[PDB]
Amino acid sequence: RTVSFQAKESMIRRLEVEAENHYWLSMPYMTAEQECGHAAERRAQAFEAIKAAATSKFPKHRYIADQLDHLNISKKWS
Amino acid sequence: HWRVMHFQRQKLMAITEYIPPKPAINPRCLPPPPKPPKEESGLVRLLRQDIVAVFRDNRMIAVCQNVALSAEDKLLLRHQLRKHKIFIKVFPSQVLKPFLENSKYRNLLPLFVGHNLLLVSEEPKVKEMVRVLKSVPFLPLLGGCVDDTILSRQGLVDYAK
Amino acid sequence: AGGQWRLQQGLAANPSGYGPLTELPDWSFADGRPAPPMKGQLRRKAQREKLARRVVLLTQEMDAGIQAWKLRQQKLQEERKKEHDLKPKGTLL
Amino acid sequence: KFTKSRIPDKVFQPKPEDHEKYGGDPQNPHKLHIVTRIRSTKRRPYWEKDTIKMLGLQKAHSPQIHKNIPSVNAKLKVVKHLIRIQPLKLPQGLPTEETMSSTCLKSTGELVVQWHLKPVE
RNA sequence: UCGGAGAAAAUCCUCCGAAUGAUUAUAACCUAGACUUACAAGUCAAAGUAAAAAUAUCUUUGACCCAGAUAUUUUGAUCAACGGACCAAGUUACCCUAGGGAUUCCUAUUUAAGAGUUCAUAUCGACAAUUAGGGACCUCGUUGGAUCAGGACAUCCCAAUGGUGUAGAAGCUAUUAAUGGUUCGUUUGCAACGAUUAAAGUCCUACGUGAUCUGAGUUCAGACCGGAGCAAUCCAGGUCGGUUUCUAUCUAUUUACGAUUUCUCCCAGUACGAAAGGACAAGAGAAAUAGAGCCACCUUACAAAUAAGCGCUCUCAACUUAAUUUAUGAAUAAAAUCUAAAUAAAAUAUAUACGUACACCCUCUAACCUAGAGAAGGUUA
RNA sequence: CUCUUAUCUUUAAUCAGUGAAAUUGACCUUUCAGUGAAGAGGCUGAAAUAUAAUAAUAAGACGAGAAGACCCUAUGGAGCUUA
RNA sequence: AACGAGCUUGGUGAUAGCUGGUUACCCAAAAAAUGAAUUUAAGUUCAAUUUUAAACUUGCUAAAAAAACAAAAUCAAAAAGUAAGUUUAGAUUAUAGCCAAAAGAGGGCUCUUCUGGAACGGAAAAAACCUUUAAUAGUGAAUAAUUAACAACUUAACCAUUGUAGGCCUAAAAGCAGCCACCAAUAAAGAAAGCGUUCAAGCUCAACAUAAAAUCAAAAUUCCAUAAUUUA
RNA sequence: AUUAAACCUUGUACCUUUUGCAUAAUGAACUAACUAGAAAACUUCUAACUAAAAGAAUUACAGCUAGAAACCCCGAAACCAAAC
Ligand SMILES: [Mg+2]
Ligand SMILES: [Mg+2]
Ligand SMILES: [Mg+2]
Ligand SMILES: [Mg+2]
Ligand SMILES: [Mg+2]
Ligand SMILES: [Mg+2]
Ligand SMILES: [Mg+2]
Ligand SMILES: [Mg+2]
Ligand SMILES: [Mg+2]
Ligand SMILES: [Mg+2]
Ligand SMILES: [Mg+2]
Ligand SMILES: [Mg+2]
Ligand SMILES: [Mg+2]
Ligand SMILES: [Mg+2]
Ligand SMILES: [Mg+2]
Ligand SMILES: [Mg+2]
Ligand SMILES: [Mg+2]
Ligand SMILES: [Mg+2]
Ligand SMILES: [Mg+2]
Ligand SMILES: [Mg+2]
Ligand SMILES: [Mg+2]
Ligand SMILES: [Mg+2]
Ligand SMILES: [Mg+2]
Ligand SMILES: [Mg+2]
Ligand SMILES: [Mg+2]
Ligand SMILES: [Mg+2]
Ligand SMILES: [Mg+2]
Ligand SMILES: [Mg+2]
Repeated sequence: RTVSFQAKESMIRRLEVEAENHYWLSMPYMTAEQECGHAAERRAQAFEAIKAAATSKFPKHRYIADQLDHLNISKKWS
Repeated sequence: HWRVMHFQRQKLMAITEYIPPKPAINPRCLPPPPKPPKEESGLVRLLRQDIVAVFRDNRMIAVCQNVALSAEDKLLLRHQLRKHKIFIKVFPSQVLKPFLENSKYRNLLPLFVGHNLLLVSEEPKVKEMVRVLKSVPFLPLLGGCVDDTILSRQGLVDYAK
Repeated sequence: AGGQWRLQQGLAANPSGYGPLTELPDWSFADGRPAPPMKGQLRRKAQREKLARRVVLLTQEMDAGIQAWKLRQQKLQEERKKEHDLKPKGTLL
Repeated sequence: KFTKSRIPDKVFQPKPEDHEKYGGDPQNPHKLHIVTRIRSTKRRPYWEKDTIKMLGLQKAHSPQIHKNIPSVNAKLKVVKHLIRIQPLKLPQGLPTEETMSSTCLKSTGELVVQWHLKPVE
């Protein structure tokens, strides 16, 4: 199977896109040490939201109006 | 036995093929590089001296075409000429050109073209040369110089008398 | 067709992306009263603002993060250059 | 055996010509990444599938903003081939509370803080 | 069943052992935390207490039930099919049901030591080359014929050629060509044989082809021998005998051609050759078979006016092309060179340019017909 | 049998009366090459192609019917023999 | 009117780990065909998975040094990107895979390990290759993969004499059977390079002279889309 | 889709199985009617009353009581008893 002309170009185009991806990942704004702890607070709060919803499950309230409203099915014009 | 490659691998091979650098102009079409200084082999310098020696030694130099006669028959001519103390000389023409270009003899260049033989001696037995030439009829004489005087065959015949 | 050319001009590759053609209102009342905002535009405005806030938040955390590491190093530097008491010598100290 | 791959570090050490080609200063590095998914994770190993969801790049051609910090970059290097990384650029500065609702991310990678939909004039 | 060792976490992968004993300073009870593990089973152990005044040292397995032995404590499996039914073998071709299946030497190229008197390649040809194609142990793994054939060329004969260790004639080898042809018997599990032939090709088409036919086997119900088994029975051991039917729904198909080979004669007993022997090409006549027809004769019938063969007659042209061989002639300075140079020719089998045949335009009560299943078609003083 | 032929009867066929069977997913039911399970009317690619009967042929529709053949399975049977 | 053992009724709705079948809509989630035992391998029970509900808290990716090995997984401080996880209660089904690509081991199969796949697009038809985040209505748009690809280049004119048929079993071998060394003349030529050889004479190559050029190249039914070398 | 029934374009019948695969293999001439999931040990949901609940015998260290919520059809060769 000889490889087509169009097939060869499309691979090259993708390779160039990834080649640039190498360049932009080579200049970290922060070093490994400076990174430590800069996002601690946001992470801590996010889990608290996760736990709060998980531990808040409970049955729903029941109202008399729901049960009594069924009688309206026999509502009429006098 | 070749095993078929995955198409993705085959695509990788196709795009990574070697590409040679291409010159804009062919080197042949371009002017040819100048020749470096040449080396004289130990054939022209030694033979150059031989050409110098024969001209210095022999006062008369007469030129005749090579006849491509059998060497077994060249011998008898050489032996016959040796009995008359007249010698034969043969040299490559191309290395003979530079001296003949710049020497006492410069109008003999047309004579020194192609296969040729040289009549060299110390005595002007020019009449006997015809007798030695008459021994073999078909051999012709082209001309040359006798006693340092350049002349043609017809003039040589008159000079012989 | 024309995707790459549009990208070179700074435009969206798809004419349906960001530009007057899509984002502008498609109609208004004859009296001149503006039409209610289109649902797609309202969603697109919401997503764009959400991305704008994220950009602000991450930069502040990183910028606040480097300053924290900056002042921390000063404390380590100060901690090293410390001493106390006194330094006698000889036959008694 | 197909296994996770460790790239030699030399790949991510740029050359002086690279800076000229891509127009990026090795000093004052950019802060935020613009990353879009441009390939599918189908037919890719599960570890690549996992990171794409972690990074938020589930939908293709929809940009995500990420921190240009080493830990994030490590994840991006895993899926480098499935994404396009573009530096986020702020010609008119960071968006403020007033301009937070008037921003627009251009294809060039520039986040403008005023979007008018009018001829430049 | 389990343990040890290699491969290394696979194997019908390769080895060694165990269903142990020896050795004794005799080796308690109780109790944190762990290993291993589907379950069951199997491991290690601090602290405390108690005997003594160092542990046992070598290095494994069988549950529950149920039976024992005792003064509480103990013992019971080649249950080895080793998660173990308390205790049960053969045989079936007389069979049944429920299902699952299946139905190495060639040949072509490359190389070329040696064969060939001499001489690698007339004819062959070691060592090799070709992604070149084809066909545990002793036992044992559908195809003939008939009918009608379609196709391949890797050509057996017919045709055109190159080479020769080709004088002729016989041969050997190569190239091109798929044209039509390629027999009748004896023996009868095919394998040889007899007589011929121009030749008696090699193969593909689910044995090409059993809703076209038929033999043997697959292979059984009966029966015998030989062998095995206490027997019933058995044998990829002999033999004799032994019943598959189908009315066609669909596709497909059911109305012409322009010929092949052999023998004799002539050339000519010539050419060739010392003789022996012995031809080309050109030309003439005969047969055979195949195809297409026909009935004056002959022959067999209807003991009919017809139908048949065993009787009779007729059969042909090639525009254009392959191997190969000539002519002119450049690239290549020639009195070179057949030319995937421009050119002019000759030269297999093929075939359809080219001809034959067909064409007409449609009365039909009915009758008759060498036309016919019906219909159609032909004839009518 | 070489090597088949003729005649007569039965059947056949046309007309009149009566009137079954297996079978049947639906069919508006083609050829070639490819693909594919040895495999194609229905798929891929080329090609062919007014519509319907009547009478014939049996290559295909793994053509239609049987309690057939062969092998394997079941902690399914049964007959027979014993040690 | 089908006897290896009659027929009828009843036991009897015999039993069948086996074949076949098992009737409305919508939404959601989803294994894997792994390990173990079994007269077990056409079955079943347990683990493992999956799932519903509930409780409360860290999980997933990653993970330095550093140990354990020999001289890419196990382990998992800090972080970071992210939203799952553990435990309790209840519950079936499943426990034969298929193909592609890697690494091995038996020697193309047959096994074990690791990754991926199940188009409605593409590769001709095409479960498994490649492009593809679900599901929609629209006579809008930008794109992905995408069976096609563009035969061959030191050797061209002329000549060849002589010491010597040179030592040698060889009849004879003279460059060229044999074996031997391996120099002379000649402006120019091998004590000879291939030929030929009763043996030699004999055919050329190298000698001399004059003579021009300049490494490998991507069989069997009936052919089978049609075609095409240049417009940016 | 179309102005237009057919022409043009797209499109490898259904069920059951086979490994998730159908050009496999079963089953179906067609119509009408008939023709196959059934139980409350534990669990969950909804209520009564509550250190007690239940209309006698039972359970109980928040339980107990009541309700609702569940587990197919056809088919052998055979075996036995009594008649014919
Ligand atoms: Mg246990
Ligand atoms: Mg202790
Ligand atoms: Mg057992
Ligand atoms: Mg066992
Ligand atoms: Mg065990
Ligand atoms: Mg018998
Ligand atoms: Mg034939
Ligand atoms: Mg041939
Ligand atoms: Mg048949
Ligand atoms: Mg008989
Ligand atoms: Mg018939
Ligand atoms: Mg003749
Ligand atoms: Mg009738
Ligand atoms: Mg029709
Ligand atoms: Mg039709
Ligand atoms: Mg076909
Ligand atoms: Mg078709
Ligand atoms: Mg018919
Ligand atoms: Mg048929
Ligand atoms: Mg059948
Ligand atoms: Mg069993
Ligand atoms: Mg009976
Ligand atoms: Mg039953
Ligand atoms: Mg079973
Ligand atoms: Mg057992
Ligand atoms: Mg951590
Ligand atoms: Mg294409
Ligand atoms: Mg079957």
